[PDB]
Formats: sequence, C-alpha cells, structure tokens
Amino acid sequence: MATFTTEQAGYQMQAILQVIGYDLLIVVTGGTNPHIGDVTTLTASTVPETVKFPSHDGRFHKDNFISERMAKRIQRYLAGSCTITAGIHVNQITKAQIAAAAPMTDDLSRQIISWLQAHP
Amino acid sequence: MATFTTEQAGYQMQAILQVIGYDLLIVVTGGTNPHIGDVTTLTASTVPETVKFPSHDGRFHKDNFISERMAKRIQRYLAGSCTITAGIHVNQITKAQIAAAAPMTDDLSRQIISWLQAHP
Repeated sequence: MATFTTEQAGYQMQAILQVIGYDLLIVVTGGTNPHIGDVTTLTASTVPETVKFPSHDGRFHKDNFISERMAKRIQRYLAGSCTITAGIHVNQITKAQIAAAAPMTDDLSRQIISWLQAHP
Repeated sequence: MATFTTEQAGYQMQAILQVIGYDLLIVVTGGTNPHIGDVTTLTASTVPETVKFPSHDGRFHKDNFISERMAKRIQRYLAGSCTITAGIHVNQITKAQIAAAAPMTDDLSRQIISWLQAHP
C-alpha cells in the first residue's frame, strides 16, 4: 500500500506499510540488504510483544528495538491489529548506525502516522 | 511479490507472499474481509510459534490453525525466517468453512512452494 524512506548521514531505512482490512503490516529494513530479524505485534490497547529470529551463529537478532520503538509510537493510532517486522543487521553494523536507527525509526513512524491520518 | 488464490465450493482464500531478502512474509486471508488475527513465525529448523490477537469480545482469534498449517507445509523450503499472518474470521464463519480452510491452506502452500522453486 505505501513505502517510506528516511536518511541520516548517508544511512537509509525503509518501511513498507500494508493495510489488511482494519489491520496493519509494516516491514522495516535498512541499508542495502533487506531482512526480517524480529517481529513485534500489538493493538491499540495491549503492550507490544516480540518474537526474535535466530541468527546464523545462534544469537537472536536484536533488531527488535526498531519494531518495538515503532510499535510504541504508532500504537494509539491503530484501528486493529498491527504486525511490524524489523531487520537492519544490528549484529553486523556499527554502534553509531544502531544508535542513529532509533530517531530514524521515529521519523518513519511519523510518516506512517501522517499517512494513516490521510487514509483512515 | 506474488499473490495466490484457492477456491473450494464457492469459498475463496488468498495468500500474498513477499520476499524480503532471504526471508519470507505471507499474508493469508479469506472471504471478502481481509484481516490479521494471528501470526506464526518459523525457520527451516525451529518449530513455528504463534502469537494470537484478541478479538472484540476478548477471545483470542483462532485463525492460527491456518498459519501454523502453512508453516508446517513450507518449512523445509525456507532459506531464512518466515512470518505468516492468518485471518479468515473463524469466530464468525461456519464450521464447514473452517474445516474446508485446512485443505485450501495446503493448496496455497503448494502454490507457494512451487513459486519458491521457480524463483529461488
């Protein structure tokens, strides 16, 4: 249904939003290698819950800070269920990139909130 | 990336598949009202796990039998993580529709397996 991008100092993240009835599905990725490392689910009135996927070396992917952050930002605007995937390869990128991805996620979230307000 | 439909005695289900890098995202819906009631996650080597969304009257949605069934059918063909949503309003449809949706899910799953084998 809709694609958004955000950029901070050369690093780019993207969010693809799909409206499935009253329910939402959002894929958040970054850099040049799309991936799903974590999934966070929520409704307007329940606390978001995360499932982590295993990485190749056995560690769980820690990209859930992205999906949980977006979940917290958009929660009050949800008409139904919401499923958010995240994957920016936090196990491979620099600490500065990981830190920058938090305000970048806030920017994608506001872009999404605006789009939802314009397409209720 | 790809859409599939299946039909049994007038009832239709649909699966939208998205390839996100090596990872998969599949939305399974049915009838005339798309929805996400449940989410099942898996990899080729881990048992699928489900999160259920609450319905309006407080009962968890029970459409996860759909996503878990598809997960079991396609698991051995996965290159990475896989996230499957399901929602056919099992809390509103007839018992016969609920029962028919299980072989319909197997048909969508094979359609997906074929598409994956043709687009590795």
